[PDB]
Amino acid sequence: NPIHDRTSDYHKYLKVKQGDSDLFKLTVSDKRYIWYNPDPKERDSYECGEIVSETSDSFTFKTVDGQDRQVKKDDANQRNPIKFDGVEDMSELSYLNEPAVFHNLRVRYNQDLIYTYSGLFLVAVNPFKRIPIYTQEMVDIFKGRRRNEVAPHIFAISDVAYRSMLDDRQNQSLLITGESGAGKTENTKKVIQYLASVAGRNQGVLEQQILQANPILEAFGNAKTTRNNNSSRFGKFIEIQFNNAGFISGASIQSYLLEKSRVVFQSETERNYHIFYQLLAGATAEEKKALHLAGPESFNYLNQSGCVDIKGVSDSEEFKITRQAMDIVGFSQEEQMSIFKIIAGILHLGNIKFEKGAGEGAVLKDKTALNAASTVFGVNPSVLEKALMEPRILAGRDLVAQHLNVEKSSSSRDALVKALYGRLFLWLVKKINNVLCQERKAYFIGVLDISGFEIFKVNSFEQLCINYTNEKLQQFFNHHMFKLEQEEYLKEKINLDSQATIDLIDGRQPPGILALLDEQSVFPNATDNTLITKLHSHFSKKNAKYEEPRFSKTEFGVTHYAGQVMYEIQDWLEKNKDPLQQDLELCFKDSSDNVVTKLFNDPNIASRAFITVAAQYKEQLASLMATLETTNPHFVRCIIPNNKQLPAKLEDKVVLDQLRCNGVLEGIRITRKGFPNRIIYADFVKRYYLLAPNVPRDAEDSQKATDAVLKHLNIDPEQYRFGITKIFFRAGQLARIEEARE
Ligand SMILES: [Mg+2]
Repeated sequence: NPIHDRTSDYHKYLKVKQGDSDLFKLTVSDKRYIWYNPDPKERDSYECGEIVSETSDSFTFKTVDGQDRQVKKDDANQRNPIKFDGVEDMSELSYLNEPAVFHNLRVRYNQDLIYTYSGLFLVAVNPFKRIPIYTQEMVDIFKGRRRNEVAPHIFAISDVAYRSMLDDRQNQSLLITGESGAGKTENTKKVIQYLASVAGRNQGVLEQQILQANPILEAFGNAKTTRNNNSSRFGKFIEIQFNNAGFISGASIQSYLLEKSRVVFQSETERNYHIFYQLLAGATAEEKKALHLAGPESFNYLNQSGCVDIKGVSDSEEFKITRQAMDIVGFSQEEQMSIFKIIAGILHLGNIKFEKGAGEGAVLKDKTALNAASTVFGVNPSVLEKALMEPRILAGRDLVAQHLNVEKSSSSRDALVKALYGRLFLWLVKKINNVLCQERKAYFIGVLDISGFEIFKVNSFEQLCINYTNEKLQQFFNHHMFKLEQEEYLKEKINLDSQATIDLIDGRQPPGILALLDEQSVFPNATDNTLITKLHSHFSKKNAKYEEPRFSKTEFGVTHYAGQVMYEIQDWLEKNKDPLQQDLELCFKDSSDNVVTKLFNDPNIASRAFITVAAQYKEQLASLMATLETTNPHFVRCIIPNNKQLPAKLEDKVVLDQLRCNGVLEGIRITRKGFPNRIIYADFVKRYYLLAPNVPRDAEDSQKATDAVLKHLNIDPEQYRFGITKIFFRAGQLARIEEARE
């Protein structure tokens, strides 16, 4: 019994190590501390100062160096008594100021305890090393245990959700968000691993197919970035389907915002999508030859970042893994071949060199790349050729071929590549769903694995999109926390800005940012300047959450939940329409490839609806929210410990900033205001009995006993509330209590 076996790995890796004794006395201490900023400039950097004296309204303390400093009781960040160091839930803390929250998290992380609850949230901090807590034996310990009966773990919230589903006969959701590198994907895979074990059968085909879908999507959707070697370049909502009996019966995946741009360009040190590298590494000498493949260095779309390999990863071996997953899900070798051929053609398309200066219109002298690409796509090179540099364009009733220059030509080519790529991804997702997805499903548990708020040096359309989704999600949480808190107070018999940001973005009348973008999108000749001027015109000094910059002519600010975000408007018009020359659709529509034809002939893949990329985004987000609203949700906040991808380096600034953005500190702020500590009567007595010359450690009349102690200590009754089963304490009270003499 691992949970009770102090020698188990359960104990070792998931719990604060327990010694012989539990006795209150052990933690007795005379010292009182405060959390302060040694450098008022650096507000997330604190140090602990021992309070030396006080006055009626201030405290005086001793800094790190022996420097006396003084502070206002009302501004003091008291440090919780040592007993509170390491608790499994931040809600168990008596003083809930920020530094206190950070400290508890750090104490845990220093013992490699990466999971901690904060009220409704599970906080998960990437340790940047592999903790062996996800084995099958680990899976087994969580089975059917209540939140309160086992240590914090992704498995634990996954079991709670599964039991809630079976118990309440209600669909569930797990929202796993945070920064790139935080471990969202990793935890999402633990959730699926867990559910397939606790609810799978014949332990099975279905289960292996479900498990095998990820690997497929990661290869086409993930890439090495400067922040994560296996970054998810798309967001996802996975629906895990169960029958009335609680057995897994299916799955469906919805994908969002794939970064198609990466296909054609990658920043220094970054890589293109894994798959490109997998193919080249792993294709068979005979496959290479038939696909006209070479090394990556020979491909414009793969030889620009300087990086083509990932430390400790075998593209060849992963390829194996990827083809294997495909086999298992059920992709026919033929299908597999066309996939690779599409990957191939894309690489060929990127190798096309456009030349000019004949006229002012582009040409192709060498036609090797083109032929290469046409061959693999199964399209007519001459048609491809014309469609690239001489697309026929509607100007009046006049349908006329325009000779584009090398640039436009190049950009068009890039558009083609992006379309193929995104359409292929979409088709792979549908293919997967077909195999996995249930028409008739009884229940589901869905997992969202998407980033939280994004605030980079440069914020663009995709950033607004993701932050727009995050305002919606933060508002969902806030509505939820609010219902739950009330219920609680109710069961124990104890006595917005979101909307405004949301409206500025998605409002229809008056029109918000996306509506004005859609409007401009209809005018072929609109520009970045017309757009941004229109935005400023409607919101500058007119909408409280918008800000026109003092100098930049190309950006605008939005006050988000997480703070102000500055956006740059370049290419939004283009991003919004995501254009592709009709002649290009025509060309490929004739492909002789059984997969390619689908990318262009199926209106479900080839087209958005004519609705804009913003309108589609807004639509998909609303459906998503509609689905979530039907579930009982569970929130996991994944946090990166620093920006360097290193273990054992938990950076206060880095962390605190995330806690600020993701809603964890707000929640505590709100919680701290009422009765943050709610404890089961017996639990209380068991620990504090010895503070009153009355009480029996054990005692049927636990509430009475509680009242004994309280009374004995002369506690201010405004400080607590007797609930039906727990005693409710205001912030700080419990700390003073812990501090009482036996
Ligand atoms: Mg990820």
